[PDB]
Amino acid sequence: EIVLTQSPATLSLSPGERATLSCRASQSVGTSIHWYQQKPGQAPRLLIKFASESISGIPARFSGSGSGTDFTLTISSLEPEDFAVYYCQQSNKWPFTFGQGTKLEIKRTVAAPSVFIFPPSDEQLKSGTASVVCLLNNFYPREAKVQWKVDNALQSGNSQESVTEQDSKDSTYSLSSTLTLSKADYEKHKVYACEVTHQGLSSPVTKSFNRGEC
Amino acid sequence: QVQLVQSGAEVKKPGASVKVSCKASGYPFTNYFMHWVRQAPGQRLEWIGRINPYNGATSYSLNFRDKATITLDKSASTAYMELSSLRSEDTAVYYCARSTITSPLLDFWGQGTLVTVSSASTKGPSVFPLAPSSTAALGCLVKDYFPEPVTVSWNSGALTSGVHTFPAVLQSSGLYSLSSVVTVPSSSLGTQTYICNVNHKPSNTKVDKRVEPKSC
Amino acid sequence: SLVNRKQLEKMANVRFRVQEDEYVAILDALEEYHNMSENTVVEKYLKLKDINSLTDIYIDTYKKSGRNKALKKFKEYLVTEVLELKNNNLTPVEKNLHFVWIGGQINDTAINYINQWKDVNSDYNVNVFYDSNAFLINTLKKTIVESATNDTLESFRENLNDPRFDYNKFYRKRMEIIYDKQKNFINYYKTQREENPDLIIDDIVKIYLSNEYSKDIDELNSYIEESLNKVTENSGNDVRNFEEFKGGESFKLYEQELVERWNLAAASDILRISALKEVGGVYLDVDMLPGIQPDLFESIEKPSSVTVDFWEMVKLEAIMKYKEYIPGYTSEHFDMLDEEVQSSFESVLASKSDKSEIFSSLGDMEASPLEVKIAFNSKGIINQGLISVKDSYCSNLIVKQIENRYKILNNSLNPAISEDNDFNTTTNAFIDSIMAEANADNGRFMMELGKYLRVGFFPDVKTTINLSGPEAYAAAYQDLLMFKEGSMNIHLIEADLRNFEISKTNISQSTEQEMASLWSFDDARAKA
Repeated sequence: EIVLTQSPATLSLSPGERATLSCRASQSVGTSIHWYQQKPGQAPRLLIKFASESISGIPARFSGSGSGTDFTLTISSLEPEDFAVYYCQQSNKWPFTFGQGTKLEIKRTVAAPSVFIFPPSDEQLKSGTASVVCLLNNFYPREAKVQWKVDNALQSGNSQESVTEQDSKDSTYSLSSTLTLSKADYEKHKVYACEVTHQGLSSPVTKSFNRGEC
Repeated sequence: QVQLVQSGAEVKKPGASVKVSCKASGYPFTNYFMHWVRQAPGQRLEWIGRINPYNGATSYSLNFRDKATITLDKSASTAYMELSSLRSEDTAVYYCARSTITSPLLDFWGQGTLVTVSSASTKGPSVFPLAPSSTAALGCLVKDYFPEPVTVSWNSGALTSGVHTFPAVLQSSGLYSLSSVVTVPSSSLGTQTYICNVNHKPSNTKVDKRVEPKSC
Repeated sequence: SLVNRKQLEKMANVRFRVQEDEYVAILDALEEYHNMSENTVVEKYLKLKDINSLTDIYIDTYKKSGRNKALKKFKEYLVTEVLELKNNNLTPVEKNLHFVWIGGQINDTAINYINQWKDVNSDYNVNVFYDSNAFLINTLKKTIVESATNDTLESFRENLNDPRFDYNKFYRKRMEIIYDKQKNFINYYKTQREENPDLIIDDIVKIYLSNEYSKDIDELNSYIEESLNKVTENSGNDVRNFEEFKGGESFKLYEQELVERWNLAAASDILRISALKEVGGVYLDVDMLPGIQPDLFESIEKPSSVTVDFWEMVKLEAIMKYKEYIPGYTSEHFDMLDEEVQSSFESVLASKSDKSEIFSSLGDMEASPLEVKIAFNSKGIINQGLISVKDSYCSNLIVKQIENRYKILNNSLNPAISEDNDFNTTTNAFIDSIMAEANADNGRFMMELGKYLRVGFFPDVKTTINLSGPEAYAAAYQDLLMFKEGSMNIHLIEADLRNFEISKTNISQSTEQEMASLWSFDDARAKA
């Protein structure tokens, strides 16, 4: 089995900068390396075949080079449409393998998130469980820490997160963490807090409420 | 021109089997090998195997040598892809791609087909509010539904700037759940008129429930 | 063009010498040769033959003559003229691909190879020659050799598990049994033909196997029906419908190897050339593939120390690995190349999408009415590939060579088999007969016949090469270039035989089925 290790996993660059993606092979594959581009929701598209040969309909800014174990994909000037995932496969030995890929992300300035917390619905409150949502709206970079606190006691294992793809207009992200718990557990603790830490925040933001009222 | 049209999304329980199709048109079908590739959610591409026209010569990957079986209907210029002992970890997208040679030089791909493997049964999504206010943000919570996907949209798309329909999360119960949020400046010409016209095809569900600041 | 009469007169002019009758005969023949501008190619050669005959006469009559040097040089001019007459007067080749599979069911491998020629030569008519009367010769030969093996193992059963019973002593003791079982079938066959001439070979074989070896006829009839159906679907051509071949004096030689000797290979050597003579076209062994496009791998330089067969096998192994025209093909040799050089082959084949870009087509070929082109390898000529127009002169010489060579064989073999003696006495009586008739000019040919009875049942026996194989083609070529017939001692060098070479662009010879079917006879196993 030929393992192909691509590096870096994530690459943050701005349009007009030079992108250089690596693909390492556990043993020599000659020059039988191909590169594929995949945007979310679409099928892969072939960029370079056999390390360096050009493909029809692929702009010139994409080029490839390599031989043996080390192979490079270079994008001279990044266009906005070039930010996506890039995979390398070897074709010289069976079984044929792909790399894990390289996600090419647009790099922008640090944007702090807008933290919002939402209590459960009356419809859901009576229908078994209860959902508490915490929204982190339009922020960058992608890394963020959400922590649920109940009566000053943290929580874990009873929450799940979800992150959007990088926005097309402002290049920001958004995270929604949901604290799922039964109506019983919900009706035996007072304060429900969401603590958000992020590079754009001077200190962790803590949006919270008490058992839904005003 | 050249097209690879694949079967529709499939949903089977563990143990069952499924056959995905891949009809090729626009080029001499007998000149290109038909390859198959898997892609589990958030993982790398995995070569499943290949079949060539003019003969049933097939070559599979080591991992799929037992689970997959590739056949073709040369008369119709299609390729079939059968999976047997379906496991939950087989949930993925399945692409068919053409290649001029044995080894995978996949120059043209298909749209892919999503095969979902789980014990859960078809169920429609239950929507719940998400509309506090004290700029302010409000949304919905499309919870508990199976299988994927759902098409959440806001008021048919009048004001869509700022919408964020998060990807679905898979719960321990086997059902999916997501949320859809919006950012609005509260005090403006949009006091109300905010609905979540959610849609779910596998279950035939199209609920547009409206919600707004809670009552005190 | 050839030197004219006046030039040859000035060439051999010797003052104070009489104009000999044998000399004027040469000048008369040459002068009238240069007036045959309208005759056929063959007639032009038959004239140069006489000119050479007369020149040989003069030189032998006047050994100390001062004209000899000029006439010995004039002889060389005649050979040059034949080759120019060959390479300048060309007629279209009958677009026919001739394959042969006789004595058994056609193999799936052979059909696959054949289809590769069809796909790139839709203008060529294919003929897979089979014998509708003899589909059981293979099973018969296998039934007797297998039974002869067990009988040899019954004896020596005490010492087969230990040394002192090498593969040399095993094949010897087994052959004397095969000869008795083989001699017995021929007697039954010969007696069944005079008693019931309406029977075919398959009728005699399937009843012979049902009595002496307990074979099921219902299974044999279904094997014939299956073998006939399979070959008729693939451009099958029945030899029993080949009237010209079946009436000529070379058909008994075909049935001699088919029925008596079970040497299907030898029967094919006899059949292929007669077909090429009567119809014309191209003969090809079933393990030959079309030529590769010359400009396909032009950019991948061949290594320095490897052989041509290596590189040709690499090219085919690469084509089959990545295009899979023949699935399951080997890669023993492609796997010996650097990973980067492998990528070069892979790359070029990735830029090709159609087979016409890989394999070339024979197309419009043309050859001389005198010549028969033959394939070449590192060992010399080989009759696995042949190109000839209808009724070419060499094809007739080749047929005459084989017919004449079997007479010398059967002239010493028949008086030895007519006596109901064992294998050892027959062999010794057969070898004593060849050395008596052996004259100091056909020695090498007679030295290869002493093994005739052991062909097909022994390792490293190459008597077919001398009877109907390439050796008879080399002699035919010598007959042409020497203006004679009945050559037995080959003195042609490689340069001479290259005038009849098939271009490497028209045949891919180093295939897997060919490099696996050849001789590899250190396979002393001993069974279990």
